[PDB]
Amino acid sequence: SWAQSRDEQNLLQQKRIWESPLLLAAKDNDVQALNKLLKYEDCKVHQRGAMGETALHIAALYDNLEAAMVLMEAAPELVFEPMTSELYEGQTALHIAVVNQNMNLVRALLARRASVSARATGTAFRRSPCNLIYFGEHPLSFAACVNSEEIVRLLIEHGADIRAQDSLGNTVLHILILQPNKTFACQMYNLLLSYDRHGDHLQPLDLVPNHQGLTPFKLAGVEGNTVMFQHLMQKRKHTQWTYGPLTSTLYDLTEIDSSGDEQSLLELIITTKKREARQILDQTPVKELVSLKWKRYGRPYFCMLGAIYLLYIICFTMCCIYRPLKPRTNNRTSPRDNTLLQQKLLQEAYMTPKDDIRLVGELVTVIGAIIILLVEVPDIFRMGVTRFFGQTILGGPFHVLIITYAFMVLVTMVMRLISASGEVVPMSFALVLGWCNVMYFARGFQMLGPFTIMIQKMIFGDLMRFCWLMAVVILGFASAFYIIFQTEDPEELGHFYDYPMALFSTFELFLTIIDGPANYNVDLPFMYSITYAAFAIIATLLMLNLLIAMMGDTHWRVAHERDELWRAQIVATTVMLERKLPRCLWPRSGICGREYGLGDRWFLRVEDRQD
Amino acid sequence: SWAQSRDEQNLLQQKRIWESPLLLAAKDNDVQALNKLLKYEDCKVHQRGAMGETALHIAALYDNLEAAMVLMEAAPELVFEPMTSELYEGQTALHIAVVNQNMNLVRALLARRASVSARATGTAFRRSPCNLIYFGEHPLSFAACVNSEEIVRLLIEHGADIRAQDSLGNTVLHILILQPNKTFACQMYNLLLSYDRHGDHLQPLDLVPNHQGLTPFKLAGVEGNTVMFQHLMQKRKHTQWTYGPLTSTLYDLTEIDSSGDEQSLLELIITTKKREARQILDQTPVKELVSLKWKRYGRPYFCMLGAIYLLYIICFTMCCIYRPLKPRTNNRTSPRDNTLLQQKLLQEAYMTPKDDIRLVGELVTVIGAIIILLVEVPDIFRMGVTRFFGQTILGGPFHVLIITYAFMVLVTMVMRLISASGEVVPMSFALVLGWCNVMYFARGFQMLGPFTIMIQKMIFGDLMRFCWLMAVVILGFASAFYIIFQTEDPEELGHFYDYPMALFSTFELFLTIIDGPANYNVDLPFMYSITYAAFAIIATLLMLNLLIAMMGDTHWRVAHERDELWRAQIVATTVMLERKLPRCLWPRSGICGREYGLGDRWFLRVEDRQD
Ligand SMILES: Cc1cccc([C@H]2CC[C@@H](N3CCN(c4cncc(Br)c4)CC3)CC2)c1
Ligand SMILES: Cc1cccc([C@H]2CC[C@@H](N3CCN(c4cncc(Br)c4)CC3)CC2)c1
Ligand SMILES: Cc1cccc([C@H]2CC[C@@H](N3CCN(c4cncc(Br)c4)CC3)CC2)c1
Ligand SMILES: [Ca+2]
Ligand SMILES: [Ca+2]
Repeated sequence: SWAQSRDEQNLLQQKRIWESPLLLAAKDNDVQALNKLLKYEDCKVHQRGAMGETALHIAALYDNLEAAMVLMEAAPELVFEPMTSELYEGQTALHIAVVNQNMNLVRALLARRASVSARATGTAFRRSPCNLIYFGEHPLSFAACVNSEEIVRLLIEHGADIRAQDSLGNTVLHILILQPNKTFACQMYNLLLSYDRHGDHLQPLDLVPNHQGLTPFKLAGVEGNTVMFQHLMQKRKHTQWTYGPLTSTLYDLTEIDSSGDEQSLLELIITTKKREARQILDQTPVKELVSLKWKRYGRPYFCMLGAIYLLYIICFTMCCIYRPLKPRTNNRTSPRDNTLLQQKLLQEAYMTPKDDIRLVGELVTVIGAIIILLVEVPDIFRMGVTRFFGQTILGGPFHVLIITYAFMVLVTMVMRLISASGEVVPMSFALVLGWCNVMYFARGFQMLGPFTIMIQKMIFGDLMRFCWLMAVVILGFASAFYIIFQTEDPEELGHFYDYPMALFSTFELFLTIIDGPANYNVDLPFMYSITYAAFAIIATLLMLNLLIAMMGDTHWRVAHERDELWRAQIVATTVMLERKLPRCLWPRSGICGREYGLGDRWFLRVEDRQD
Repeated sequence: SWAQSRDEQNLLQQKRIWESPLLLAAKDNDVQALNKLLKYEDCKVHQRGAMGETALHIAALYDNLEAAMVLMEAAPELVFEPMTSELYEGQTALHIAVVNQNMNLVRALLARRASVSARATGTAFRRSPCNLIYFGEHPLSFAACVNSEEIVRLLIEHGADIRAQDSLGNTVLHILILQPNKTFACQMYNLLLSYDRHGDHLQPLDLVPNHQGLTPFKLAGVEGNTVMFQHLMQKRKHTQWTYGPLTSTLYDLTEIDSSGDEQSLLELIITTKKREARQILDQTPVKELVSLKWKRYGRPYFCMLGAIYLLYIICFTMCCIYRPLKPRTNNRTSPRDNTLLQQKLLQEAYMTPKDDIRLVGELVTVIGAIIILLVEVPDIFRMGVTRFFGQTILGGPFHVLIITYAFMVLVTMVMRLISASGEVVPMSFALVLGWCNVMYFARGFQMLGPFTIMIQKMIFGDLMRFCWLMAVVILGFASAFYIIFQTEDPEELGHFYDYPMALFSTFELFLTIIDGPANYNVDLPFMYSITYAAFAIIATLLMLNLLIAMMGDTHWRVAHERDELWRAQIVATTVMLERKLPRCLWPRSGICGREYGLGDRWFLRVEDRQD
């Protein structure tokens, strides 16, 4: 109902044209009608539209210079008045002729002293998918987006300012990144830098960030303008020597690596969501850098990190399988055919030196659980329960399990001091979520790990869209079996003797695991064989065999998507590694300056062949 | 850290340019600065670079003839001095102007008596992937690689030598094979043979091998230059008579078949590893030859070899299934429910004439085991244990099993004289590795054998990349089951009563083989049904059904790779067959000479249609 208020007013805007004789004569070139419209009497001028127009705005909007020339002769005061109502707020007639890419009227409006620095800050211009467009907030910002180059120089010549910024802090050089006509706007970016006369006081007009705090180079990395990124690299690199077909160049490397602050360049590529921008990882100075940093020093620190965790789980699961049990004392099997149990484990009996060996491993796993908590969820000293909602989707899928690995190991610290009955249940999740987590180390380790990016893409969606429709069908038949054996003895075919297990066992026949019941000794009810054969056609010949073919398109449709997603997680491992690991170890890559006459910013180089 | 020492020096090279006034004036055309740089005072010249340059080298490198002309006027002695430091070792300024493909300076350097035969033998030129290039070691070798043809004649005219060789023994005709711009260098190869005036004493400049011992024809077969191979065939063939559309030509056949020595041509194609060169098997004179030699005399010797081995295993397995057992004597089942056994086989009781029939077959299989050893691993008289490491990867995958087939048959020779207890275990591998080996004879035998090249490509990788992630998941749940039935009676659901079998049985449920446990008579523990249903979703509906679709791309992505790999193993069977089989049988193919006026080298012919 939000966008309804736009077009409700927008037809209503046209009503005032049909309502007024001035505005309807303004939409057409009614210069004969406009001649007598203000000469025969002193009719008023400032009658606004439904959303606050002048006829000068309308003559601008419906591309009519001629009546606007008569409107200049009638009343040359309308130019100062902008529009006023909440969508087109502050926009004046200088903007619209620029949007119309010429009207030979910037020759006329500026001659009538067109105010340039007005800020059309209405919400029909803010960067949002509710608008279909984005153009900035200044007339110099507009004409660049439509590239009317001759108009731009005349717009500059009467005192345009390059350094204008918006509420978002962006200047005109941020805007040319955001246009969707990529290469047609690239030569526009070269033109404005030619009109950079000087640095104002500190930076030479390209080094300025926004209110988000990003230079326009880094913003191109955010949106992933692949063509524009290659054009803005050309002043960063520095060719060194050429040898026939040999080319030896020195890339810059000061904007594209972690220098302290959280906004280098590479954190931004992982933390964004746009799939288009992840293809920045195949341009020249970055792909060589990340492959160098992963190979030298990057890979073996990850694996030797992984070797510790593998011994952690072994020291957990051996401490799991040894456990202070006891024979079943003081409690018979007095519930007959209900308790088939023998242990009811001990309470405080560690009086054995072999238990000290277990007392090692229990102490081993509990301290590392605190380490896992205080390295990835540090925001626990605040003690915020609603903070956990900002930790679920903020973080990867493997950034969820290992957190939940900790809580279960916290419970076996909690429970064994309290010594209550329920003990194997938190230990159960503690044991199976542990071993499943080792695929987090199967990210790299060889090229045998873009298998794991495939099973990630399949478990979300393409089995969850099957897990519903299994429960669609199977909740029918299981109750249908539950009725159809309701009159039956349990001691033969105890599959469906009660609904909580009868719901389970029909799920055991959907995946063909259990054999499918038959006695063949006494005669089963004569409606079973009908409805059960109905079950096997739908389940294990239609439904499940569809699913293998269902993967059949979602395995080559995403063929070269898994490989580009495999280059995602290595950078996501590399940047995560450098930020966690300190100095005097992991020497920061590239080659330093100050020794060779270059400067303080570091460098790397790549030698190749033109061919 | 190895290539770091390159670029550490390489920026440091540029520092001496920034450090010295001569070298910085040398990089630019500072002829006014160079005019006073040595006229105002007698400044020294031999100030080398960080890696040993002159300004003449730099003027050559940064394409500046003009200062080099002034450098000739200042001091015409720098040409004799080469570079000196370990990477560009021995390279002089004559090389670099050649790499720059002209400078109008070979007109000047040779006028100043440019030394031609210098050998730039630094390790920035040795054939290695550490270098990005390869160009040989002589100025005549360089200009051919960049094809500056006019320069080459002027380079020859002042006394270039064609017959130069390197440390690798290669001459300039080996070099043109190795360039990656294939057809652009082909006409270069025709030019140098035109400047073959005479044979030196013995060979006419094309018959010379390298230090590896290969003529440049055979080297083209090694690297697989498919276009260049077709150009070097044109002097080997000999057209005979044409009949309208009929064409009758006589190919050469003396360089491409086993003539004694181990380096004919066809051993080289199998023993190399480059996938590009195996596509030499579809040019004209080879594909017809190998198909002729496989069809006539080749195929039936392989199958009649295979028929012997099939009767060998039958005579093994019948000797396997008859075995000197005995009833269980002197040893009761005193470990109760631990020994369910009845035999504890005999020791030295062969007193039966039916055993002589078995004494045939035991003697049959043991002698052939020595035959298998002394035909494929002859290096056992040396008695080298570490030699076995040079026999594993050196040899095919079927060149491993049949070796390990021998050791197990050696153990049943060893064990039955010693008569210890463990007897069925080496016999077990002896029986199953035997029958699996018969796929080695399913290489050819019909076209129903590029199935076996497919299962080879799948068992390495595409199931081994699944065999890890099975053990990832299943080591969790099996311990998780082991906990969750730790308090449970074993006599009902004895699946998980101890961990070494509980590890096995959960592996029995991952491949859906066993039924999946249920009693349905007494009530199982109330956390089992939760975690077990969690198991079947992950295992037998997500993991295993992914794998069928995982083959789904790796069965048509390698579609016309298996057929080209099927032509590999037939040549690998043919060449293996000829080398093992003697003369006075397997008449060596082609048609002999000396009877028709041709000569001593043999020949074959192919008749076809131009169409
Ligand atoms: C994205 C991605 C990528 C790769 C792998 C994963 C894992 C996703 C969740 C993980 N669970 C293991 C055990 N679970 C469970 C344990 N007890 C009870 C219940 Br009910 C469920 C459910 C699944 C398996 C693989 C995820
Ligand atoms: C390249 C290629 C191409 C085609 C065929 C093969 C064979 C590869 C190995 C061979 N083994 C047979 C028995 N094995 C075994 C025997 N006892 C215990 C264990 Br554990 C393992 C493992 C596999 C099967 C086919 C290989
Ligand atoms: C049962 C099962 C199991 C696993 C997989 C499959 C199918 C999956 C993929 C399918 N190709 C996909 C589209 N095609 C194609 C490929 N390149 C270019 C063009 Br044009 C078309 C040919 C067939 C073959 C088998 C089926
Ligand atoms: Ca089955
Ligand atoms: Ca079954």
